[PDB]
Amino acid sequence: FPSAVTIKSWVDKMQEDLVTLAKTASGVNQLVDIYEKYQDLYTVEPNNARQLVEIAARDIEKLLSNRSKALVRLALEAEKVQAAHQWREDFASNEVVYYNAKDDLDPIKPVFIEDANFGRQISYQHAAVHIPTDIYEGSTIVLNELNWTSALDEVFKKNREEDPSLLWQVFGSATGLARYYPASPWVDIDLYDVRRRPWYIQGAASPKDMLILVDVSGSVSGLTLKLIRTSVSEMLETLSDDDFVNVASFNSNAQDVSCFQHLVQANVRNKKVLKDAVNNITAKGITDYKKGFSFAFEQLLNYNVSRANCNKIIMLFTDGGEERAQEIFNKYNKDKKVRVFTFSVGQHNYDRGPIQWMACENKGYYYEIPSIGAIRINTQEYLDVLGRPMVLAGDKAKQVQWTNVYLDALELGLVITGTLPVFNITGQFENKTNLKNQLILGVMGVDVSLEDIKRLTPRFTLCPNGYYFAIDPNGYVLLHPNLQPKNEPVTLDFLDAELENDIKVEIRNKMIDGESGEKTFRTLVKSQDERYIDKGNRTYTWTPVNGTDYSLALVLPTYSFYYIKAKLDSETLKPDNFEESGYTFIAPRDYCNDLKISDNNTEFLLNFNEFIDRTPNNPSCNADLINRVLLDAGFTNELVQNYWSKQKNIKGVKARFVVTDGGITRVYPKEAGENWQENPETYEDSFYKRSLDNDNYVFTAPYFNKSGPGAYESGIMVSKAVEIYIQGKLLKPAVVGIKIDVNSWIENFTKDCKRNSDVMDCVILDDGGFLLMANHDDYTNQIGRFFGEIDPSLMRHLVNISVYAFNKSYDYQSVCESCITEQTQYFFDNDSKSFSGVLDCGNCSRIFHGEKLMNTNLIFIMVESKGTCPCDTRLLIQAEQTSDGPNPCDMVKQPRYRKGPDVCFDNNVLEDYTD
Ligand SMILES: *[C@@H]1O[C@H](CO)[C@@H](O[C@@H]2O[C@H](CO)[C@@H](O)[C@H](O)[C@H]2NC(C)=O)[C@H](O)[C@H]1NC(C)=O
Ligand SMILES: *[C@@H]1O[C@H](CO)[C@@H](O)[C@H](O)[C@H]1NC(C)=O
Ligand SMILES: *[C@@H]1O[C@H](CO)[C@@H](O)[C@H](O)[C@H]1NC(C)=O
Ligand SMILES: *[C@@H]1O[C@H](CO)[C@@H](O)[C@H](O)[C@H]1NC(C)=O
Ligand SMILES: *[C@@H]1O[C@H](CO)[C@@H](O)[C@H](O)[C@H]1NC(C)=O
Repeated sequence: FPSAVTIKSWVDKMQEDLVTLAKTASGVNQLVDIYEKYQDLYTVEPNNARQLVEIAARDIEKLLSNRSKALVRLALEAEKVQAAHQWREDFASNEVVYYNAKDDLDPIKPVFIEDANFGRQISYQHAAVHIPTDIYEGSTIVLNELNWTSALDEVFKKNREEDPSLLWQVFGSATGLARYYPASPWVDIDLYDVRRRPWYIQGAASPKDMLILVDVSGSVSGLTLKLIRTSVSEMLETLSDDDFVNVASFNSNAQDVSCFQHLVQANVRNKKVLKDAVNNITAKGITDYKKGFSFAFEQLLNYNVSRANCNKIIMLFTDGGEERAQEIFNKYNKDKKVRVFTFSVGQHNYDRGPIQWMACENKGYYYEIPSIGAIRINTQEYLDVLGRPMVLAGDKAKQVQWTNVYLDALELGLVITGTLPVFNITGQFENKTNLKNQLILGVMGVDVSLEDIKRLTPRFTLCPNGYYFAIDPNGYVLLHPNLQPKNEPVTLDFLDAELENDIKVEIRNKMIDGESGEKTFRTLVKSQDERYIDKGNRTYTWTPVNGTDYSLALVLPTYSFYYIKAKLDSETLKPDNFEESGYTFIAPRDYCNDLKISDNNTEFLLNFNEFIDRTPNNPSCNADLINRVLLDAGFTNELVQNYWSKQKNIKGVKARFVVTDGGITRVYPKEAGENWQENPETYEDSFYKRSLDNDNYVFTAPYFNKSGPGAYESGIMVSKAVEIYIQGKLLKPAVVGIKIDVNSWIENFTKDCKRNSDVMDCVILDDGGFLLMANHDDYTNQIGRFFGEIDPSLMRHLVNISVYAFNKSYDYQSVCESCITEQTQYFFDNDSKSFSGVLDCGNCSRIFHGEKLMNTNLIFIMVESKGTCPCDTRLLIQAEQTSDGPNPCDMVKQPRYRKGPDVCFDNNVLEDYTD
């Protein structure tokens, strides 16, 4: 094995060659020199974090003022209209006419004029009614609703006309009947119950400490167990994240069905765990209600755990019996703080008297489930039963509640919904009320798209590493870069998108209560692509949103504290000029409302240049965005004309490129244009951000086993961010790039580590353990894969000796047959350039010396061949591994710190609760 000095000399020579070639061919010096030479065409302006967060908070509060005023208006007029309703029965003569969606033209037929802000056909003349497929059409229980909701369309018209930015307006009733205003055909045996939706549920009840008990007696084993499992699973589905639920089973003794021994939050992971636990249940023993309910009661009074002190409930899943257990209820529940809802599931002939008495005495309700199908309807009922204190609150239940981000029904994007319920309370001066008013007519809601929220968020004046994020008092994120749809509400915690520490949890527990401040901390950050980790200083500025429960914050790496502007060409952005200017891509952003994104990019180029070409004033068009993009295109053209033209063809350099802020890309030769595979949006490509954060050269490895050839003829991507100093103040405008022919690198790698023999291994890796160069001539075919997938022993020993530190993220968005993805990414932790040791699997030992490449992220390892002694502990894989995330059995006993809503309505003295 060669000496350490020889390996150091080889590393120095290789790193000098690579660095020099990348620097000379990419042309960082010329670009930065141009940027520092003009100082005229651009303006550097401060990006005030606290000011921006305040402006965004007030703006979003105003948009919520819009969408709450609309809702109070619609609800008030709904109450007024139904209050003075005849309840016409004989609708034979009075044929009511309405526009039913999802219908067919086989014997209203609107022209269906398509407008912006909606992807599909809309008609503002009429409103569209959605009814569940299972429920029946025109009858004595739907036609009345279809009549008295015919006056809601006027309010819809008025609301839209007074505010043209409204997205959607819906009203949900006790029998479905979603009447949504911008009448659009439905999806295209579709299942959608309006009452079975988070926005319906969150408005129709209060945050509840639900408990579940299941009758698991051996005598009722069979189909009843399956019905119980499916019913309780659908119950858990009904539970939102504002409620705490736990399931226990009792058979002469009560025990937890799962690893949880207390009330846990009803989030997706816990809900799945409870569902799986109940699905694993089996029936054995004799029933004893007393000890079951007792246990449920100290679980209710279990104040040692996290709870929303609000709306305590028991939900018993029984069949029938002759045991009322008066004394058990009397001992624990004398003031009657706990509701008890009991079920009679299955078809049997047991006595149901005590079962009904339990609900009757404890202010709960009793339900029967004779067969599959009635579970969906029966589940909605207890929520409306819980609304009795809420309906009797009067001028206190009038408070809109904003849902979390969830996918819209007609495929519009990420949206949240407002909620308000409608009552029949009327005539306060006489009070013929205190009646049927107990029940609600349903809930009505408006929608705001996350595109609308992000229109209030100007991200393009920041760096790609900066962004916005807002968090609700539960703890999840309302808006985040990593918040991406999968196709169910999307749920990302603040410490589930970013990387966890003590400072981030401290600030997520310091602004979730609704405080403000600033804090700069030194941590490690994550790249756009799930392959690399990085490190940098980020400052977080946060302020509460006074109008709502939300809390927004802003992030700034300490080089995007300032930004760039432009004070106050055509030939550059011409496809026919690509022969000399290179195959340009333009970033499909909202440059102008007149044009649209194309993704095509070629067409987008035609549209962009035809709009820019023709007076060029553009009276209804953006100003700063187009100005910056023009200036940046000028810069890219200047670079290509001055430097890249001089050396038309380099043996080792397959291509060159420069991506910038503004969205202009330049690949010098024509043939390399079709080799370009990445996103034209410069805020979306990973390497842009990675290079800005790393102060060294960044070698992006190509993908391995990717569809279509992209390794041999594409080359190796190298980058280095451009940093400028105007008046001693930092900014990171652009990054440059090169494609390195693999053949040239191979031929120059044979100068030391000669090939065609199996004696020693010479491989060059980067951050993340991706193979870039190898001598074996069979590893060089497979360039671009994770190095642990070919030599896992070496990577594991490298991890143990602490040259590669990894921490795993858990991303909950995946395509699987809502799996959790284990996101492993590696990086250098110990800033030690030299590393040596012996890799021994037993008697056989291999001497290795690993020396890092200076001013890059590459590592060269000089280890013996695998033929000397076989050793493979396990094939270590770095990819999106499908596996269970962190165990919730341990994270519920020390969960994330929550703040609950102070607004609750329960234990009302005026409450009737006759049933
Ligand atoms: C609030 O809603 C209920 C639901 O319809 C109304 O109950 C109806 O009351 C009328 C009174 O004449 C009866 O004719 C109907 O038969 C009732 N409905 C049902 C389903 O039986 C109630 O009247 C409403 N409250 C007010 C103040 O009108
Ligand atoms: C909110 O309401 C006002 C009053 O009509 C309206 O002009 C405004 O555009 C709405 N939206 C926002 C974001 O303020
Ligand atoms: C609803 O019923 C009333 C009778 O109270 C009738 O006059 C009215 O026209 C009906 N509405 C529609 C849309 O026809
Ligand atoms: C990130 O990696 C460091 C070093 O390996 C480790 O100390 C830290 O706990 C990791 N962070 C997370 C959130 O796992
Ligand atoms: C864009 O549309 C034009 C229309 O003629 C077509 O020629 C071109 O190939 C398209 N490019 C892409 C990438 O879709």
